[PDB]
Amino acid sequence: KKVTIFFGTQTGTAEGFAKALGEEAKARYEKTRFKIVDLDDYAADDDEYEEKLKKEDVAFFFLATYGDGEPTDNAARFYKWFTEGNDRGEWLKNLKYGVFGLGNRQYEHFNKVAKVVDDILVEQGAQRLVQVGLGDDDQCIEDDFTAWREALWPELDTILYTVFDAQHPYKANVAVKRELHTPESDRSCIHLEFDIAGSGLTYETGDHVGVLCDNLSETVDEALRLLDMSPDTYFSLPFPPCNLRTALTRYACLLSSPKKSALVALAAHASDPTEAERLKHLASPAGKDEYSKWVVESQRSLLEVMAEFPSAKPPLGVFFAGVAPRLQPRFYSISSSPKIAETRIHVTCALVYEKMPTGRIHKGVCSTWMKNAVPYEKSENCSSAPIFVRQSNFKLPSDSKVPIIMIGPGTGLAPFRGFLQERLALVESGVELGPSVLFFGCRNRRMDFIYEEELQRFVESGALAELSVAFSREGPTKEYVQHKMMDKASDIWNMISQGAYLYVCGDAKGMARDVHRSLHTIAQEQGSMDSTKAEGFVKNLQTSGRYLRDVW
Ligand SMILES: Cc1cc2nc3c(=O)[nH]c(=O)nc-3n(C[C@H](O)[C@H](O)[C@H](O)COP(=O)(O)OP(=O)(O)OC[C@H]3O[C@@H](n4cnc5c(N)ncnc54)[C@H](O)[C@@H]3O)c2cc1C
Ligand SMILES: Cc1cc2nc3c(=O)[nH]c(=O)nc-3n(C[C@H](O)[C@H](O)[C@H](O)COP(=O)(O)O)c2cc1C
Repeated sequence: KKVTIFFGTQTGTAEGFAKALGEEAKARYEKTRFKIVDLDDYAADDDEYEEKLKKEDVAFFFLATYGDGEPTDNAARFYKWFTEGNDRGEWLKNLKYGVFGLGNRQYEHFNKVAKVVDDILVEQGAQRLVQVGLGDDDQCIEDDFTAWREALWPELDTILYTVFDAQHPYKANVAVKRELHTPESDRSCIHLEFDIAGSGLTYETGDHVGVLCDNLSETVDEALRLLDMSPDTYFSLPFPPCNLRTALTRYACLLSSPKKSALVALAAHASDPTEAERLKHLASPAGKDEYSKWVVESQRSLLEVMAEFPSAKPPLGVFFAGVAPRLQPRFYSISSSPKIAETRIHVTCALVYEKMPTGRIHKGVCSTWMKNAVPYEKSENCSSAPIFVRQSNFKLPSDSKVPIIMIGPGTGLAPFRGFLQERLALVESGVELGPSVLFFGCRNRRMDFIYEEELQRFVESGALAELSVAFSREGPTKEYVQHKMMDKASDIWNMISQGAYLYVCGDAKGMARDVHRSLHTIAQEQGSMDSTKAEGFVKNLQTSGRYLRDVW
């Protein structure tokens, strides 16, 4: 019998509990083999989650809930596969499980993520070993952990041609690199095309493309200063061996905020006892509000923190394990369709450039690379990058007559450009299209209306029926996609009634929530149902697979 322990965490508490449970369960049942898994590492795509989760015997889930009841970033992909378009009957009958939830009762959606995953698991056949844990952070979450653990043992005691992917990427030339905003814009959105002619690399409309990126050299220089060793230091340690400068450039996530366990790791190698104690304090329960404020809210990079604690000098083995997380690929919603762009993968990338609360100037590692990438046109020598394709569920209905409702302001437009290229190639070939509507949004006609002429052409060909555009900064007044949806509330409801698919893409924190509320509001007023029923209605659309979100 196996035991796998999954975690979804941001600051590291859920991960700490998962390590703790494993260590202690290994004491009790010294024969059975355990495994601690980050949910993002567990599977590359949905097909992989499926093939793996069925082979499970015992599984514990440590899920922390964030912003408006959503999953952490490292579990968002697992969460979407498991809770949306998720009607798969009882396929987990061989599974034994328990889920402890990391939450905070001060929030509207207390332990939402843990509750949702827990309910579905039993609905789909798996067997509860323990009731769902409901730890809240405004009280003592550790105390709820031990109670949950104590509840678990009684039941646990009597139970115990190439594939291109992130490890083998394809090296693609940058064929096209183009600013989508006008010169007047204070921001930037890059249109970029990767050349895949002859590669064997394949993609579908709505898939994602992963791009491997290096830290900027300014970032590496500073990390080199803090570690205080030569750039050419060779070391053991699981990425392939290289010098220190290379490791920092390619495998070290340096600009993210340190998890509590990273603070603990630094503290074990801090020379000054008051620095060791302060780091430990910041990692401890007593230092929780300090951690939340000084680290998480201020968005302090690892490099800032290490600078504040000059005596923390971790060995390279510790630094590349528990201090600096692995540098991740960045994913982009492919903004082309294979039927039009057969030999190129199109990308729509917003430049990340922001002043952090500390005054630190953050340049996005990947988007800054794309901003500076050299295309064929200017080329004597173009840029290139290692890429791979990841399948997703953000797909057009098989039946092109089914109505489609697309909501994507800003960069959220990306995969819809792919939706429209695909529909365009369909309609040029005789296939009939059903109704279509796109809610788009930007700041200003004279700055921000990306792909404006292509959108005109899509209306012009019948790939898209109507285009609605919301302008947030053209003068005194301010409109958003929420307001345009409300104006067309009746049309939207009628489309849902006729079986429409709903798609939302773009900003997760702001837009997606407001768009979500509007659907509930539309369902209540156009559907003549109270608030509770409409939430039932909207949730039904999600589990059915007719309300799809690609947000970040
Ligand atoms: C499924 C999916 C699809 C996506 N599709 C697109 C797309 O089509 N187009 C697009 O432009 N992007 C898309 N994204 C987002 C994209 O993958 C990248 O996150 C984005 O490009 C930023 O990458 P970066 O390396 O340039 O910036 P990063 O360096 O990764 O920075 C990202 C953000 O983190 C913030 N940040 C900086 N420091 C901290 C800190 N210490 N603590 C907390 N936060 C901090 C930054 O201000 C910044 O906003 C998608 C993401 C996902 C998951
Ligand atoms: C921005 C933010 C939003 C949060 N939102 C919720 C929430 O909606 N519901 C909830 O129960 N807890 C919420 N919490 C509480 C966290 O789940 C709690 O801090 C948790 O213990 C953190 O887990 P982690 O350290 O593994 O990331 C939120 C915390 C933060 C910082």
